[PDB]
Amino acid sequence: RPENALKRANEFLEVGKKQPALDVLYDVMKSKKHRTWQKIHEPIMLKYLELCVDLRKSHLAKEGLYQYKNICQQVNIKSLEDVVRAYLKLAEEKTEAAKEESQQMVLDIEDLDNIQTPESVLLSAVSGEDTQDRTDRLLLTPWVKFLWESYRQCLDLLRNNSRVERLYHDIAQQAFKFCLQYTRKAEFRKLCDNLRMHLSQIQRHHNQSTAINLNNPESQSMHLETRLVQLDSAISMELWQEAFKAVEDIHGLFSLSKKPPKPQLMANYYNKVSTVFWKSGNALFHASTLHRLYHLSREMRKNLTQDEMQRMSTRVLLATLSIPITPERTDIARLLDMDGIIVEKQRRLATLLGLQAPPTRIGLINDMVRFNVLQYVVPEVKDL
Amino acid sequence: KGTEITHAVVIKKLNEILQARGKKGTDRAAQIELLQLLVQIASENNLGEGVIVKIKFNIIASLYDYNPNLATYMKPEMWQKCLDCINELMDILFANPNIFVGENILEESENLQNVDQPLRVRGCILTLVERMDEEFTKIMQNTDPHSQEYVEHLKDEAQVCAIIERVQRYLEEKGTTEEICRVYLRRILHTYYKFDYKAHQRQLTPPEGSSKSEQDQAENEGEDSAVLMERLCKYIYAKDRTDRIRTCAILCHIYHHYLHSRWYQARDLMLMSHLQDNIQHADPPVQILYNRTMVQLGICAFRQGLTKDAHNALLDIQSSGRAKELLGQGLLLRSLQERNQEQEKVERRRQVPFHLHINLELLECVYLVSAMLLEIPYMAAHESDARRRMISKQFHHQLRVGERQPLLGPPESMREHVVAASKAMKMGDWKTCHSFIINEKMNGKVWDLFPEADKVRTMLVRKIQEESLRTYLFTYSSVYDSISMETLSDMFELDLPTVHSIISKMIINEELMASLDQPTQTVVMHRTEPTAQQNLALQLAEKLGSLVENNERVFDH
Repeated sequence: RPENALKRANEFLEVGKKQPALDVLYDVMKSKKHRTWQKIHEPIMLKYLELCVDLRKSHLAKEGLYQYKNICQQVNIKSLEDVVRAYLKLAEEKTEAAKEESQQMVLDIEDLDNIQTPESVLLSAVSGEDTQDRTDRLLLTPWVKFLWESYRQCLDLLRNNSRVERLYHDIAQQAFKFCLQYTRKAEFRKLCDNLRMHLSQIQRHHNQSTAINLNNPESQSMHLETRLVQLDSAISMELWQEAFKAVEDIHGLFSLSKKPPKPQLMANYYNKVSTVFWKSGNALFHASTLHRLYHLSREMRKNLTQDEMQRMSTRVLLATLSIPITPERTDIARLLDMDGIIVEKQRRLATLLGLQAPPTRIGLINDMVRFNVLQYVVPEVKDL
Repeated sequence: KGTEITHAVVIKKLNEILQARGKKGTDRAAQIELLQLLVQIASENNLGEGVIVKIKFNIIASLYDYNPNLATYMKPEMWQKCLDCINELMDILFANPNIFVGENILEESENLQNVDQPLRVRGCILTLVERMDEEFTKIMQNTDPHSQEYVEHLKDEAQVCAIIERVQRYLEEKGTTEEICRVYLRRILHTYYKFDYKAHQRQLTPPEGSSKSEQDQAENEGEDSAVLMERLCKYIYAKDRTDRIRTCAILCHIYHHYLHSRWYQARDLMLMSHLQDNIQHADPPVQILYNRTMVQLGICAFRQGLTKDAHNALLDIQSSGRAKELLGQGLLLRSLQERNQEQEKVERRRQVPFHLHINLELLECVYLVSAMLLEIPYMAAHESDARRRMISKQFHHQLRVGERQPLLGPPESMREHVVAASKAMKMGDWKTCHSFIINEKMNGKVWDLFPEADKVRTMLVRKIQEESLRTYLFTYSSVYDSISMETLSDMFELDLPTVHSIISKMIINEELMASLDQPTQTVVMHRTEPTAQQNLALQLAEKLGSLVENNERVFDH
């Protein structure tokens, strides 16, 4: 009993690199030492041990698996505190990586190319790239923890509010740093596996429903993470394939739970990012998304009032000028191998977007003209 | 602590060490300490000197013996100590010229001819260097591809190659005749992954300004000594029957001739050699050499701008899904066949060092760009109603997996670039086609690799100009009555000889009914039409009715 706290005091003072290796063995043993249920002494005693365990960084998975079942004794503050630790567990690993990432480059500047040039030419020719071990080995260790906490959300279940409030925003806020540094390919997988976990959680219904809006922070994170990765750099196909499946669920949930004004407004903001990406990649999807954006934003103006007159005027002129611009199909091999399969996916993706079949060039001009937003169009653009 | 008496005790302790070494648990580290102290206590010329050589010979053998008692491949600290010890042994050998060999001029106390055979002892020295040759290859196979250690250990290859030059300058005709088959292979190991820059430095640096000089004209001639030996060794190998070495060496010579000489010589030598029958019966390492040279032949064909020859030279490789396994990068599940791990442990210990790699992702780009340039005019000509020669599973199939993607706009990936280039080439804007291929291969670090980068870019630029003009004429011959050739010259940014050459070949070898005036720079055709295209498509469909109707009869009878 107090003997746990005395050991946890002694180990921390004694140190020197041989003893923390013994501490790691001892902490794995301590992890089941006393079959009690958390009240006063045990949270105080355990949390000081957990702080030493995070500092030691003992074995990554095992401490997590013990925490995965230790937190279940209704210890709400301790779950939130461990999520606050979770940012710190990764953050000082990015600073430690940054210390080496900056340090190696200072040495690279200080050394001399002209006595390393044959090797430099061979390294370029073999294509081993501008690579260094110390950042790589440091980069792997937060990524194991990062996945372990997302896996933990799928096993916390029920209330999960500490994770819903903080951990998704902190995961996205951390994910951006990882994506900018290097690990975009891991981020692409992480978004796909997180979507599999999210859909699996929705399919549990284990004391969880749309009435507490549990779906909404998870979808908001997934939308923000996919949206930033899509803008910065990624392969085109896969981000859209996972994003469309997420949109189908959310459209279902919004229709079942009744149409919610602020998440639909966020969906309108996400749809403006979508229209620009579709002008680069698919004009028919731009035409359906832009028509949907002007419809949904018109309904939001009616429902919530929006007095931003100048911005509405630029957005209506942007909509009228952008909308009819759909070229013809020049993909000759695609025509031979049957355009109708591409059309099948374009029709189903457009029905999923919620505007039926893709709109045709003359009709798209014609009904946009019949909409009373034409009255509101800016003079120079109207006479244009 | 030795034993403080002359000669015979040291000879007894060398026998004691050899006898102890063949016993399993023996203190090999203490034997290495004792061999170093037996070098330290020696003092007499000829005998003590030759005892030091006879001991130093066994120090390299003991260091090779010691490391497999507990890992790995040889420890780099032990390997660097072998590298030092081999150089000092070579310096003692270079100082000596056969003192302590005896050769019946002095016998008390000499003799490397007794216990036994002085040529065998002289030949064993190469076989000691060969254990350093082994371990160095094992280190650079098993160290990580992107580690700073990998960059550092590449520096030692020059130190190894310098020892091979010390050894080749210590023979001795009677050792040369028998070791030449292995020495030819060692020369090949230090040649068969060589890059452009060294060949460019010697052949392209102004001779008026360049070297004039006694040291320089040892070292420059030193470098092209390898290709001097190579030309002799081909004739010398007409004596020998080790045809695994002959097949391996010829494949390396085709690589050497392609990369550092001229692309006629590589084609001449491959078309002379005919090694197809040989590679079946010459084992996996020779088959890996065939793959190494086959990749290089397609890369060199691409570096001369010949799209067919480049496409055909990678055909065996790019009809095979198993290219990743050839470089050792195979997984134990990735179709359904890839087993068992126990065999794969041998295979990953044969294939392959990172500094001997070729990039497959680049190879796919070379094959796809070469195929795309051929097949985009071919499909455009055929499906605008010359349809008569379609090949089921060519570039169309590789295009198909990116062609059918309704979500594919901007690219990040290598395959997505090829689909974007195909989308540009189908539209036909040649400057747009150049921009997508050139910019994104500077951005991706893929133009940088060869000092011929601008030559290859210029060749690809001209092929895009020629085949954009070709697709432009095939599509717009659907409406063109007549065409002026000034507009074709200026708009595709080409000279009139090139334009006359492009148009005449197109009319002459698809056999088009178009009247070309070269003096008045004017093409007249009138081939129109919308209905005529439907009529040709129906006539092809009806012809495939008669062909099947008469096929059914030839099945019947």
